[PDB]
Amino acid sequence: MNTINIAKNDFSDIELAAIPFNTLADHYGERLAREQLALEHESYEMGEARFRKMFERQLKAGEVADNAAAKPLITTLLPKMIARINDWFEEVKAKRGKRPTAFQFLQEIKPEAVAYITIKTTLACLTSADNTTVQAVASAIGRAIEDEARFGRIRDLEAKHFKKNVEEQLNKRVGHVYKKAFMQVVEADMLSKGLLGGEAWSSWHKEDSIHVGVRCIEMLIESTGMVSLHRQNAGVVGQDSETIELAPEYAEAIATRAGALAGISPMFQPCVVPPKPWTGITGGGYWANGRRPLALVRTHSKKALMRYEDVYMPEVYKAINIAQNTAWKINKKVLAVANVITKWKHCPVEDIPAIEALTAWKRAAAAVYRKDKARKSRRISLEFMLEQANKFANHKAIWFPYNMDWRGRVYAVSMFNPQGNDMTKGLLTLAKGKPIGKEGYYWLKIHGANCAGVDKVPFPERIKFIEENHENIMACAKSPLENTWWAEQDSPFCFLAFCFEYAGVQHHGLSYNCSLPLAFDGSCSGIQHFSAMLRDEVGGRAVNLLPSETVQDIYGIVAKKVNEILQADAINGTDNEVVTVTDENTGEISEKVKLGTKALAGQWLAYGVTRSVTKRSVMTLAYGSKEFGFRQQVLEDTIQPAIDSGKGLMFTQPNQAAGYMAKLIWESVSVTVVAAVEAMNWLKSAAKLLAAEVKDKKTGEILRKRCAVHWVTPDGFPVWQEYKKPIQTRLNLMFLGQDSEIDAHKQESGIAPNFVHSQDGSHLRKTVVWAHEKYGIESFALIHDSFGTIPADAANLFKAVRETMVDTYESCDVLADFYDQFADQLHESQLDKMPALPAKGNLNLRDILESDFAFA
DNA sequence: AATCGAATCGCCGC
RNA sequence: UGCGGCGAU
DNA sequence: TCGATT
Ligand SMILES: O=P(O)(O)OP(=O)(O)OP(=O)(O)OC[C@H]1O[C@@H](n2cnc3c(-c4cccs4)ccnc32)[C@H](O)[C@@H]1O
Ligand SMILES: [Mg+2]
Repeated sequence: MNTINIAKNDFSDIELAAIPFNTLADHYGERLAREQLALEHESYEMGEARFRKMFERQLKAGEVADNAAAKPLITTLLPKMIARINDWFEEVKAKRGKRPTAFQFLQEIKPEAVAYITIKTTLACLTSADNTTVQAVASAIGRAIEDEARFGRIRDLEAKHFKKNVEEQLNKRVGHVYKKAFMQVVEADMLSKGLLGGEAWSSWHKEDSIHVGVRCIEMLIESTGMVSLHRQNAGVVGQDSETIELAPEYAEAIATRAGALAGISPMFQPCVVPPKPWTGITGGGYWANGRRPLALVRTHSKKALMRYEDVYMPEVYKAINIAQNTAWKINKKVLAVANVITKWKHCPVEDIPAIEALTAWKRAAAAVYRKDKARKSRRISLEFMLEQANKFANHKAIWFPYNMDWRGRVYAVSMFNPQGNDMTKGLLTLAKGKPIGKEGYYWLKIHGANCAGVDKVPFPERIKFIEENHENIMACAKSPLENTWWAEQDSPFCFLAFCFEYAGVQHHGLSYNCSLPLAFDGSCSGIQHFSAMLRDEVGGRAVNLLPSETVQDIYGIVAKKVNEILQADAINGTDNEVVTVTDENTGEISEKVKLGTKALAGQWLAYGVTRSVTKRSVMTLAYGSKEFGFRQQVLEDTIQPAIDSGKGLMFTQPNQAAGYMAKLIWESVSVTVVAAVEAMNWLKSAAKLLAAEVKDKKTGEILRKRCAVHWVTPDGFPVWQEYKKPIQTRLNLMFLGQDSEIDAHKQESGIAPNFVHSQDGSHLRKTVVWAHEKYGIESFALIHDSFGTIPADAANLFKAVRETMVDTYESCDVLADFYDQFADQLHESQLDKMPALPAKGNLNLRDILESDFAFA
């Protein structure tokens, strides 16, 4: 209940410690040392305040058991509670005579749930309610017990399949009362169908709700010493009451843990000196010896991190330190614009003045509810980014530490960082610029065209777009508030940043010093990498790996292929037929028309199929999506928005149209990018064979335990895949739910997306070192697929990102290297089942050097 | 037989 | 952890 | 749709 302040004797260490001060004062001076270490002192200070504010509000709301400081307390006490409730059940059954009142109520709820609801509600009542009476907390236990018994029978009983239809809207409800009002209208709806056996709940009375709680409190006192019984004015019939007090030893446990956790989570701020170079696993980035040291790899387990101690990966270490050394500064010009517009609009860009009815009304209401929370969540992120940009505005330069995820993608550590949204990217620019020159001016206009959404057109048409709109750009630069043209663009704040740089070149000529980050973003890198490994000519051209006519739109190509089979099916497709299907719950066979492919093609041609229908399906292919996943997508992306808007009259049966759409998209994407589909199948089959435990059926004994998946990337960064699952988990309807084996399903669902994400991270890192050593590039803007630098270095980074990818896949067969990692661990019975390596195609990688639109 | 499930990271909230 | 929402890729 | 889990 009362937590020590860490800052008084412990946060003072990081400012006074001589070794962190000296090692950083040696590099950059004593005065910057006191500023940087005070900034990190503030970083832990605001983080401590975040934990205390959350804990105080959780204490008031009764959600203290949901806080992480109470969690290890719950883990130890609660096995004792389930055994004590299970032992008392057998005691009463052995005893003759009438049962206690609480006995019949207790059996309706699962034994481990009885354990939970008592502890949390006793914690909730002892930390917030100000009433320590036994009677008041027993009724709170029993009322929450009657909740899980009455509405948990929907989840447990013959509605479990139907509960899978009501669970997500229950999860979308925020607050226990809102989750309650939804469960009441659900329960009445199901009773109208006889789904609960027609048995309506008889509400427990107030005397019954106390008896379940009283038996539950004293059963916690028998099992655990958490909670202690006291009597006041005993022997007086008018004033005899019993109170309940939380045990002091358990109070100090959560208080020490809450204090320990508060010093462990700091709010990461940018660095006013260049960040600490990484020499090992830990201690990089920020300079102080803090309570939470930065890890080079963000891992879930410490053991997965300590696997990185011995690996010699010098090129990985060099690339992270080069990215850290990139000097950034706040764009003051766009900050002046952003500081005034956000006062007037909740979102600066959202609203600019410019020239089944039962179910559809619920869906419209759910959109307004989702839009309302989306608005408040979007705004609070904006106010933090603006206050960070205002805080570091006056500094001549700021820096961002970098580390990596377990796949090797590199991320900035500060909460305000250049891998953020458009406004945050707009507020940030590089600090060390050079005179722009003719070539830099060319790429500055190309970057300006990309910010406007003119990325689908060749480079000369991008230049002509800028020069045609020359007067609009200078009008926006001179007065951004008077001309809202820049805000109507695809990347508005980043476009406004281009406008200021474009105006300065017009004012100061080609000698103008420009430090804007000019971003080159790969089109679809997962397919781009996959087509490079297996030499896919057709797939590579679709993702602009080949020098092409125009920019190749893979979404348009798939939509074009879809429209080919659509027109073929409208002529020679199947006719409609009548099929019989039954709901399992209703148990009644009904006859409905199954539309043939000729009718479904006519529906889709009437709607008009463009790249928008095929867009989301192509992106999710690298994440493992297939035909079934596309059906949900095209229903919610295209069919349902059409239906609500007055269109969708062609989609008489929307699920049959969506499934037909999903089949056509999958047939189109599989023949467009064949190496992508083939490679993710081969990786999935590999993780399949390793993640199985191989037992002979007769002996029932393992011949090969469950095996993780490990590969090393061309950079030299090792990566293991170690998806593990807990054995037991427990979930309540109105209350929050709270070694181990390998999750075989997660190993396959993740192997292909993580392998290709590990491939782009190496390519990003190898690009960074190649651009820094072969060319003179010192400033890098990196977002996974995006490569940014100053305009004077833009042409060289254009070459370096191509040169690294050609040099990588000409030197390494990463799939063959992947095979040599796991071939020894394969069981002998699994060897015949393994698919062979996919066949290499006729693609020449040297054409990537001549490809304009790969960008990567 | 019956059933189940169709990428990573960060912030905020419960 | 889980769930809700936001953002990045 | 589609094979793997349970
Ligand atoms: O609209 P078009 O311009 O015509 O076509 P696209 O340029 O291809 O798409 P767009 O919407 O404009 O945003 C593209 C820009 O944001 C990045 N980006 C946006 N969304 C994603 C996603 C997914 C979102 C939902 C499921 S997965 C996954 C990886 N990267 C993404 C892109 O990496 C690019 O940088
Ligand atoms: Mg776009």
